[PDB]
Amino acid sequence: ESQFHDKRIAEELRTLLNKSNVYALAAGSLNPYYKRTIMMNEYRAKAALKKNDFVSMADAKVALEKIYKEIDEIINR
Repeated sequence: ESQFHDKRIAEELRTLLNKSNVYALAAGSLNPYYKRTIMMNEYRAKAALKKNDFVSMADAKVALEKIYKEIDEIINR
C-alpha cells in the first residue's frame, strides 16, 4: 500500500530557531552535549528550510522542542 503526505508548510521552526540562540546561551552552564546538540540541529533545520523538504523540517522540529524541554527542566529544577 503506497501513501504520500505532501508539502503544505505551516510550521514556524522560525519560531523555534528564533530562540535557538538564547537556549544555546543557557546551555553554557551545562555539559557541552546540550550546546553541541543545538549547534547541530540548527544546521539541519536551516538546510531543510532552504530545500523546503517536509520530512527534514518535521524532524528538526521534534528535535528542537525536545532539547528545549530538557534544558527548561534542568534549569528550573
